[PDB]
Amino acid sequence: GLELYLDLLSQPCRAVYIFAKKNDIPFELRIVDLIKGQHLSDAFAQVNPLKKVPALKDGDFTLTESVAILLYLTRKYKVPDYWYPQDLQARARVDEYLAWQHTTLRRSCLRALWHKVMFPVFLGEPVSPQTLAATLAELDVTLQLLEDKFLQNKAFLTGPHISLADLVAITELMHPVGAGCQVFEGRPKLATWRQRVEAAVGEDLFQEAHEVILKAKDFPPADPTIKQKLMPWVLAMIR
Amino acid sequence: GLELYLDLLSQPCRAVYIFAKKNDIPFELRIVDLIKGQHLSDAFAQVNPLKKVPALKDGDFTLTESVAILLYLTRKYKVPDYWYPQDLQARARVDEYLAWQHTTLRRSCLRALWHKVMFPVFLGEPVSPQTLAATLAELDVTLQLLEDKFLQNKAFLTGPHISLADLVAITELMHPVGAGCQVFEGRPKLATWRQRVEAAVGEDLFQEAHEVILKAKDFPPADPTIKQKLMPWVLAMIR
Repeated sequence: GLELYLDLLSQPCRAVYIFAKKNDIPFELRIVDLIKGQHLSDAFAQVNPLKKVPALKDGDFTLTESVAILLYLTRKYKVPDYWYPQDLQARARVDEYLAWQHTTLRRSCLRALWHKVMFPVFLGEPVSPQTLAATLAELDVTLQLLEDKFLQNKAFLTGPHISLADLVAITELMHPVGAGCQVFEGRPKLATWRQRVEAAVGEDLFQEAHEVILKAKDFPPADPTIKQKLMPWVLAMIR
Repeated sequence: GLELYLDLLSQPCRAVYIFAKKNDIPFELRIVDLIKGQHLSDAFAQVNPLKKVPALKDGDFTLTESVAILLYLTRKYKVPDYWYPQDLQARARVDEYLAWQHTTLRRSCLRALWHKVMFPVFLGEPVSPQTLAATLAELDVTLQLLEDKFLQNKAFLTGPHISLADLVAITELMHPVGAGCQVFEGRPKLATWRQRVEAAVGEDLFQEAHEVILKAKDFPPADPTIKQKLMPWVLAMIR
């Protein structure tokens, strides 16, 4: 039937996983261990030639990109309208966030995890303090935008109920949280939003989805061969 | 009524312009001259605080992001369904391409134009040959992905008919074409696809839309006032 190729270390994977689980969508979970380079293997290259997760397989149909996967699952499984409302402007707000985040918040949250923790600790690659300072500053800018452009004075990013947008944003923000960054500290509007999102998703599910990213800082350092395999994947990922 | 804030120098703005004109969507065109720093003006900041184009205004409704604007116009104006097909897997292919391009082809095409032409010519800022070589090599890799992942031996990127995906892709590719890159030379499958796309869009409209980018190489160099204004925008954009 439906197979989802995921690693909960990955931000887009957590969004897909939460969404499928919350909506009781049946699927076979296929774990792709990123830390062990399983996405770079010949076996996975058969599933997804792009060598990235998440990937969906629905019979002979294969799909990549978390945004595409989320919208496909929304439509195919007739999930509640609140995820992607029928009103054209409400729907557009979800589309706008989903488009905006690719080059902004997704990038800043990823760079925060890698520059602060995963490079120096896991890959044994020191990061220059100038690079880390620029990364943390950029994260601050993107968090301010999250508040000023999207959330504003609303309960959620696009209106009074959770939507796909909130699911993508929250799993992004958990990346710097795993890195030990001061994300929700000093931002009470984001902190209260997080609690509302966790409630809407289910606290146990939210926690389950985030177990791996919260222990990333404690991964054993990669062997030379794994480091060699992963470097180009990491560098393309963050740019 | 509907207002579209656009500069045809911009890749996403061309996609939006072509889509609206092809579909005979009535709108008021508001030119925002990027090269004059108009997007950084106090006036435009009132339209779009993010200071980017394209932007859409429909009364009290404002919308950013080309992907969100294209989908909104598709829905509001009841355009022919081929642009965003009803079949769920076909629609998913359009979503997959639209998600993918943000961090890949969009970025390579932008960097190509800037490193090859707009920095040295317009901004009077030499680019090292090593930098340009890396940028053009990266464009080459991304064009191979476009062929291997999306087009393959199909007529169009997502199936037998044009969709929003092809419109976004072709407008992106015209950036390096304007820069004098060999995009379609050496790639016959892309060359034939380009002809099918121009035919589907309308050749007059296609040429009209690309007037500005095809003469970017002849832009008079920015004066010191304009250059100081634009530089931080430029740097953030190609990063």
